[PDB]
Amino acid sequence: MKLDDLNLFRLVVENGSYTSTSKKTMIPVATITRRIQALEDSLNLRLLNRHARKLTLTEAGERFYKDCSPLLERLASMTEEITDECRGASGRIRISAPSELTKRMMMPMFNAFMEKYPDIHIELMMSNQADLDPTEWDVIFRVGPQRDSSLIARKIGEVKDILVASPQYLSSHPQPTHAEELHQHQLLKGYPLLKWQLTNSQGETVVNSDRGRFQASALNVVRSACSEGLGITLMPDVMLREFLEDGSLVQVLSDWSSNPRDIYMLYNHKDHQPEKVRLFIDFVIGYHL
Amino acid sequence: MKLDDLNLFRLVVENGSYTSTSKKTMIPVATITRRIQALEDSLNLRLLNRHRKLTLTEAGERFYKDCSPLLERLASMTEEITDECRGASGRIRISAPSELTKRMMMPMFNAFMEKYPDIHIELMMSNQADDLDPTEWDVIFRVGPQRDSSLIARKIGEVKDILVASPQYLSSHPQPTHAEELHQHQLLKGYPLLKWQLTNSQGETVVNSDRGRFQASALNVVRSACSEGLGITLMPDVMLREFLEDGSLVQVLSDWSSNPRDIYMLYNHKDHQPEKVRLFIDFVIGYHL
Amino acid sequence: MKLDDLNLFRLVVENGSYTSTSKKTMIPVATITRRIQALEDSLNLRLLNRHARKLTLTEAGERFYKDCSPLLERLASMTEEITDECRGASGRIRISAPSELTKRMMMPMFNAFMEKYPDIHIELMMSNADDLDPTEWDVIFRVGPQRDSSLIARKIGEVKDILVASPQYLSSHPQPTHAEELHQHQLLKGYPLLKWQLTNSQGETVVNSDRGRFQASALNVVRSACSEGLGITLMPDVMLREFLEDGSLVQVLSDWSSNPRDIYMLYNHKDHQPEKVRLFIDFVIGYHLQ
Amino acid sequence: MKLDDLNLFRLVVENGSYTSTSKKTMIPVATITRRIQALEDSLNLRLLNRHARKLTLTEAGERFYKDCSPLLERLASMTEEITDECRGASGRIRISAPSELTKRMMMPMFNAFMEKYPDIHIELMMSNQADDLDPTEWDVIFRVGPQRDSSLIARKIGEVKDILVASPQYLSSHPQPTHAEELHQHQLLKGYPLLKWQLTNSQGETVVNSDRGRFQASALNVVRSACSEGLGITLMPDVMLREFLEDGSLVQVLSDWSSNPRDIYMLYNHKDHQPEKVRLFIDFVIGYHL
Repeated sequence: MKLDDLNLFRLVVENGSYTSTSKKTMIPVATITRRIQALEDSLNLRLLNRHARKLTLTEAGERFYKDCSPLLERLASMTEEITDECRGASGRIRISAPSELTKRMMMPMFNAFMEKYPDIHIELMMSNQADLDPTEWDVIFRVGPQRDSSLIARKIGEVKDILVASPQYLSSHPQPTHAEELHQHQLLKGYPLLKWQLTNSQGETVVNSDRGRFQASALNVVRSACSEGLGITLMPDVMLREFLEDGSLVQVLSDWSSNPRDIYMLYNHKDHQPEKVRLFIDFVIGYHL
Repeated sequence: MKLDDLNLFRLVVENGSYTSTSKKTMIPVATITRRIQALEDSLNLRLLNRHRKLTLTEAGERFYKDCSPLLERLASMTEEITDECRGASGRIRISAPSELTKRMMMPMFNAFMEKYPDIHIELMMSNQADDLDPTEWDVIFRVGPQRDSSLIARKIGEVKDILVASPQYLSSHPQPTHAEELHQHQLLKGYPLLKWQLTNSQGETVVNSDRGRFQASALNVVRSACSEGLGITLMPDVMLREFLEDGSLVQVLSDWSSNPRDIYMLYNHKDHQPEKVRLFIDFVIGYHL
Repeated sequence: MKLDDLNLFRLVVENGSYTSTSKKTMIPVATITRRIQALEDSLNLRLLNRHARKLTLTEAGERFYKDCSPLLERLASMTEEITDECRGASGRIRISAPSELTKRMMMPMFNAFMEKYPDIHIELMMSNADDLDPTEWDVIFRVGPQRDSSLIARKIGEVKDILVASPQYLSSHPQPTHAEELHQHQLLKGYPLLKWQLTNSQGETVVNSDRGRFQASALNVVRSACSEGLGITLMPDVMLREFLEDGSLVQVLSDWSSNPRDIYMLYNHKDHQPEKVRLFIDFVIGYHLQ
Repeated sequence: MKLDDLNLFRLVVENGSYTSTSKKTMIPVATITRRIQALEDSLNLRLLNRHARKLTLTEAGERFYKDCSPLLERLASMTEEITDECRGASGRIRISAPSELTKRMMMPMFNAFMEKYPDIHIELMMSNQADDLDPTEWDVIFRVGPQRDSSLIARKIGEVKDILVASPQYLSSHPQPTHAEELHQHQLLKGYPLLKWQLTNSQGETVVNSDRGRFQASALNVVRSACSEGLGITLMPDVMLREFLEDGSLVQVLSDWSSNPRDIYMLYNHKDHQPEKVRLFIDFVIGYHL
């Protein structure tokens, strides 16, 4: 009344806010705003209290969400169950990937898939660590060690993290020969490489947990700070090729190795996988890197 | 999905055809066509043959088998909730100032409840909010503004704080002429009236900050102490009506006034307000004092 | 600095709100805002984050509280136990009491005390559960058990709760002849008497947890509603006495009885204890009430 | 309280007289006399014989000084110690900035700041939803669009124009759109927050595109790469595009159709009530402007 406005209302409640819902459903905030307002205007009832930060349900809001959500869910669930069996070389694949590395590793592959399959659309959702329920997703990309899960997992690669510094910084601060000396250096750390675990040739492991001169939630900005000679950082070698090439960044502590992090493609057990998802999985497999 | 289109597909299967369904729903046949077509588009699946007796495809039979029952419960369920939620009967949550309510609000509340025996009231009282979160209340009564929300604010009354004492106290204690002489008297003070800021006829403003012989977190007990001739207090005019009229308490320093305090009513626009709350709001508005 | 401003800052933090601190310190929210602002202006540092109704502590705030709080506490405790021994029998007694029954029951006694001991002043706070720092109070009155704590406890009375309604109401609603029939009546309930537990002489107990036609956080406004013939309520007999007297309210199901609620006086053990506090305790123990 | 009068009392004892205390603290002799008496009146006790003409403490006086003065002393040393650390030009600061724009628009500045101040460390967090964050967790907040109002001081540091781009290769097989309305016939690549496209021409006509793109992402970056791969048209900040137009990997289309420009704000509490640590950052940004 309308059912889809009511179902959009359900989504808003589960994601906590309009912006959060927009990011997860890929629906513009302006459209969510409008449809929720239309619903309230049809009911003559305010379902949500909007004053930030927290969105809260009115008495009517609680009543609708409590009673109607279960059925709405079973409906969306039952529909998917049918569309998953039917067809087809068309549709939209919903993908979750780690915020970092997707740009330089995944996108080339994703772009290639959309070229081979112009009728298959992609909704890419990137969240760092993501911690998220697998069932709201067609395919999941994770980095590093995992645990059941029990989803179908396949190693599609691995990333090697190395320590680097600009020559400008190194001329000022003589480079360390032991990982323990890092405490005497300006360190630059970006998520999720905040806790450095390094092992050398003698089987000696040192763990650096310093907060660093510069700590960021993403690695690109840290990489930048490093180029400007603000200290030493730990970064995926794949992000360093260009700078190692031109020598603006140089590797340090080469005897000290950080354990390579495996790249995984995860997906749900179905026995009935939609053609769109089957096509995607097999494409990623045959793809290199 | 849309769900409303899936629901339309249901009514169509029930009624027997577009025209049949168009007559019962007043939905233009061409509309039903467009919307059923957009549904088959989203699914990339043909649900029924639009070519003359309408027949459901294997996918059509599937969708109607599983979804129709849920669509139906949901349809009646949403009907029931709205009927109750915007109905006149039901419980109402109200916040009012403690200590001033019994004398001012209760007659208004009692009258309301008598007029509307099916509307029930839950009344929380506080001297401290102000602070409390509005999303938990249908209507809020407070002293002074605001501060500051989207809540519609209506000034429905005012209180005038006056100084009183018993004939007995004034027998052994010479009545004060100037408010500065309050320093030589036994003062009875109660929250929220602790800092006495008194202005007289000539514009002279004196402030009494003395802790006072007796201090309570509520005025009503400070009132009894005053009747026992224990000293002078500052209290709302309405709480003193009878005692002033029976002689128990006599007013002093009548020319020394504090700033009047307005009583406001707070609520969200009646537009999207349940009939329960609308009736209470209007009743209060149509009420004297 | 001022040091009193700092101490107030501490008091605010420990309560975790401006409003809360206002009713607890007998200082208006406005004066509190003024002084906290003064403190931050003299420091040129922001201690609290206010705009957010949560009221958080900033880096500087966290630091000032952590390091100065212990000294402030010891200081306030020290100047207390110095003016305790050197002074007397004058001074102020901080008293905690229930909002429910104080006015009707304690005030006559409290008034009599202040009349007998003019130089002894009283700071009285009615409790909603603080809950509940004993060392902040000179004397504490509560209703019911137990708690129990390390406090010294004297039972000084009790209250019996009865069911009443106006003749007007009973005229159109014949009084109930069994506790169970309350489910069929308009009920008016006030804190802390929302859950009615009634017992007859035959051992039978019935519990009424109905939300009620009218539910309030205090009993006085409920009494008012009951007088307008709005229904049946459960209330301390001491608050109903003169209304039973004039027949404006009438008891029903005296057949059934609610558990009497004990009234206690609680105080921290100390020797020799401040003279002002001995006088009060002694006065109460020998005082005639219900 | 008043702790400050008690503290003044302490000073007097240590100085030996009102006048030597006035000379020390610059507080007028009449003021000292008035505040000491005011203290004595709140205690109803005498601490001093000011007429003695030679410092003489009462029994209460000796008691208060001996037990309290040491506490006051540590309190003064401590508040001075703490305000000294908050006025230090070092320490860590928490900064929040926009997901996509920080790298392009603000990192050069942050880098420059850290070079200038090696003892000030930066904790940087990027997010898409500037309204969903708690301002009390951050020293400085950079965000797109005006602040969901708070007590923060706001400062516009820049802005971004969102333009439409495609790769030359995409245009090889897809003739360029000459009207924003023709976008429905093209492949669109969209990324939050730019999902609903609202475009206005030089005549004030506004067209809105809410189509679901063949590719949609939670961030604009990966959208750019898809555009470079020739997968369609996208709407993106010019600051994220300029260098790709310049290297020839992208071209602008429908340039006469402008999108509502978005301002970059810098939010902070109050430069005065801020620890030197954070004030140096705010002033650095303000004058930078290089």
